[PDB]
Amino acid sequence: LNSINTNAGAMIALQNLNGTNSELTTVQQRINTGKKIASAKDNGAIWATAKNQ
Amino acid sequence: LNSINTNAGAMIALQNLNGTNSELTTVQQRINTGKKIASAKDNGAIWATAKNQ
Repeated sequence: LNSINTNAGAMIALQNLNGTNSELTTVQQRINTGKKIASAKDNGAIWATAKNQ
Repeated sequence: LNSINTNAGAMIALQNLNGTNSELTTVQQRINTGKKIASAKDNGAIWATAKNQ
């Protein structure tokens, strides 16, 4: 299919790039705080345990 | 037959030329629109499915 209107391969490469940027942003946060769970979004149970403790 | 009032062979050649011209126009639409089904005139069911999707 030599489509002129649609290009699924660029879509696949873009979603893969977005996932790579997500992991890189996670590592950037993880280096900033120096903490594996910097907030409740990281994992709420151990986060609340650490807060009360 | 040498009938001066009529020439059926030119009529048949004109019919063939008209069919070749109509095929050239539909290919012209396929080239500029970039789609094999760009309107309801082409195929209405798949076109309506494409519009809804």
